[PDB]
Amino acid sequence: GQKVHPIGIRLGVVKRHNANWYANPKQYAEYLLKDLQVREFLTKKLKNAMVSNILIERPSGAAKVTISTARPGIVIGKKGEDIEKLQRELTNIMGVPAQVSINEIDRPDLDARLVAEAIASQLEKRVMFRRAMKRAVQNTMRAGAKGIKVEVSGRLGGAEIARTEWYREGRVPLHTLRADIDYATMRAETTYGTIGVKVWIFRGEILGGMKQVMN
Amino acid sequence: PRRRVVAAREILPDPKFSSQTIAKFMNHVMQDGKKSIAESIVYGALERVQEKNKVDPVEFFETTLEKVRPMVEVVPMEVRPSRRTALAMRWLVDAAAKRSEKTMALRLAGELLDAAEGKGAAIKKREDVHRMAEAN
Amino acid sequence: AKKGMINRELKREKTVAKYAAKRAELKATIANVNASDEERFEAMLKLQALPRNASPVRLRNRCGLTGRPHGYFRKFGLSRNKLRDTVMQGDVPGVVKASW
Amino acid sequence: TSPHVNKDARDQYEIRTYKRLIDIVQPTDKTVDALMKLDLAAGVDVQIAL
RNA sequence: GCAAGACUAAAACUCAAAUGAAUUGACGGGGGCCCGCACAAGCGGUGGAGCAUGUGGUUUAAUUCGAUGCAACGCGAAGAACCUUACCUGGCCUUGACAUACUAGAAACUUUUCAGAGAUGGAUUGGUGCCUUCGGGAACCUAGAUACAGGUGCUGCAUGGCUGUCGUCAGCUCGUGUCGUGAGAUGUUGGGUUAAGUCCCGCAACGAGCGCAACCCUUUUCCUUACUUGCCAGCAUUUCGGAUGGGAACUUUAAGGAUACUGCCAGUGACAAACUGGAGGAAGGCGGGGACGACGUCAAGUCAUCAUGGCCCUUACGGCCAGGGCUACACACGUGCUACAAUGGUCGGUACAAAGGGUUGCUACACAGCGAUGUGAUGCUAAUCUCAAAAAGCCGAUCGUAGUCCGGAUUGGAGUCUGCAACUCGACUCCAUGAAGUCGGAAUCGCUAGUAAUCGCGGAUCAGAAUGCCGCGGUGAAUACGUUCCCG
Repeated sequence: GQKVHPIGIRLGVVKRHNANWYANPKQYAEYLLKDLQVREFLTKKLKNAMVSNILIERPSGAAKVTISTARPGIVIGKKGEDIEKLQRELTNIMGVPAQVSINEIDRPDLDARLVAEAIASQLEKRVMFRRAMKRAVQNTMRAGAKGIKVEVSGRLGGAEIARTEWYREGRVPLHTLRADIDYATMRAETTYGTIGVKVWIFRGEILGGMKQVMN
Repeated sequence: PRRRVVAAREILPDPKFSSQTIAKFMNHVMQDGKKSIAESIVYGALERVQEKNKVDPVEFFETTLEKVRPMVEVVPMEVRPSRRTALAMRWLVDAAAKRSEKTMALRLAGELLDAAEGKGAAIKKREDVHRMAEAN
Repeated sequence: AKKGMINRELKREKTVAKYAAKRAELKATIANVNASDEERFEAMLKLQALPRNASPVRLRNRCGLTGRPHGYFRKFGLSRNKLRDTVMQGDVPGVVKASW
Repeated sequence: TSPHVNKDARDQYEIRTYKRLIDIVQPTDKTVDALMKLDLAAGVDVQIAL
């Protein structure tokens, strides 16, 4: 059957929201639309910067966007010129001055989004899908993860009939709500259509609850 | 229930006479949660029979219910003690409705008074039951 | 939704915004007791002579992302299909799965 | 949750709005200045009435 | 050889296989075992009537397109008068309502008009703005040019994503050793028990992982912190209204904690897993409910949320407009609402909730009206003001089994409100009218406790438009001997 979203089911348990602001019912819709526009613009602009998480906050009449990236140099620039630009377009998209903060990811192989993007980029270059999945799983397991599951769906290898394949090493306890599961979905566009990639990474259970997550 | 055997529900005695028979009769009379109306009907019937004949309502009701109580049902089968009381109350309910007094309490009091001396429609129903029973 | 429908809604919204003040003034004059019956009748005719798109009953709420005209949820400004996807990945602050 | 037709297949979501009230009496001169100097945490709305 | 036929016995031509044994899975109108509101035992419905709503069919210029056994049919649609709208009739535009790339001119805009059903077209005003290296560049408009835009057009049987279903069914996998020439097998195997591959004994195997359970939310008892907009036990004043001074006790509000573990006592199982009973306790063996859906099945559903390979149209299958249609009506079906009455109808008096909504909004109060409602006015951005009347319930009177003082369909007349506009085609109010219906064939559905039944209240969508959907509380049952039979 169908499976619940691993982050959605944990959003109030051991996971934080990617948006952290307050708004009254009148401003809520406008704020949400501008936040979604910001996310779309950032995702389009920073494809090659290995960007995983975007966190949007509205402290008081201002905006603060924290970008988690594995290549802070490309995001920042040679003298920090590009952060000034990013602030300029983000202030244009929103209606308040925006500050851009950078968060370096020191373990790119434990981030589900980056692994999915790597697999999708490899599939877009006609790399064998079994080899790509095995390489990704091996690298993630070597980086210290407790388990990883990778699934690819579509016209695999150009075949006319679409089918789903998946590969897993370790433990992925999806039914446990206190397990730290990172989940990502990414599509690869090939000349024969679209191949979907899903990645689950398990990093151990989280004890102490949301109170210890420090919400 | 295939494997599990379920215990029978225990009901509280009625607040007035502390009689589970009266409480269960009231439950049979009651429709769609109108226990107040059921209580009015039953207590009115008991008061009516008490003023007609100075006899304890609990004793009169139990004696009449024993009289109407069937040892077998309706195609004959056998029944257990609980089904005996259930069917007795069931048959006692209808005849009061088909009676012709102005209120249900008066109708039920009249039906009980007529069944106690044997000239009751519930008694006729029991007669149909057993004259059906000797068939097998 | 088709791109023409989205542009149609944009045009209607712009017309409603443009004619907002005159319409309010006309309705106030209509509902003004101190004004003469002739003035109220002239105001009624003037209000009936406005373009149809000036009226706000012809605006239809559409999803801010796809333009879908069913299942709107005014609070988020998104149709149900986009609302589910955006909520379940954590982009809507404060919204969680409800159990009770 | 379904794109086309499953009326009994739905997701139920909720959002809660929590409210706190604080009263300060006999404020020292430093009180108002310190409260204004206090930083604004994201996700919390603060309203002050004198 | 009487015959039927028997015996001996080829070739042309044609194919790259035909076979035997064993292995894994799948299937069987093969077997065995168990569970489940599956059947039994009960309570209340549907199929009968009127109306609401969806579908089939028919009709139509159009009655837009999808969903089709269970698992389509109050489904997409959480709300079609215009809009929505995707359909029809007619009127219009063509690099286009929208993007990038090129060449020039213009602040953008703004006031009055006329023709027109409108789309559109023609006149008519005022403004002529911003930054500078100021020799032009930022915005927005206009004109020309072609690559293109556009497509709710087709393919869900080319796809991603998402969802239904079996089904909350209980299974699904891995390592080292052994056995076999081999594909493979073992482990998961039997006896008890459990919601459970849940656990214990047995067992060339020993061990693991995912499934199960728990972690998450809500409810029941108690404690700590907190004392307003919420509360009022004691004191005092009272206009007898927490109204006032006042109090921090109680209710409540809402964060954090405690508690249940077979813990104790009495027997059993087996010498176990387990099972039975009792005290204490708010609660006793999983206390109740929600969320959470394993490996997999159905070329299941969705190209009309969206994205996307391929195919197709390009003065039209694209775009703009007014009117019409999606609301038709000899019929059939599904899901509902209201009744057929006395455990009731009406009238008068009088009690007790929870949850949720409110600033282009909810409205105290007064006046006007029989009423829908209108006018003035007050508080509220809300534990502060408001929607708001809970209803069934209790007391009294009347009606006395009648198609009725039951029922409220249909129709005539007169109005209110939203909206540019209620003819097609809105909701509500008043007067008049007063249909079928007297408990529903074969058959068929839901439900095991605060449940069924019955009574009212709120919200999403939304200008207006719920008998649908999603929630909330009030009153509050009957019956389960058991697994033959029916279904999975």
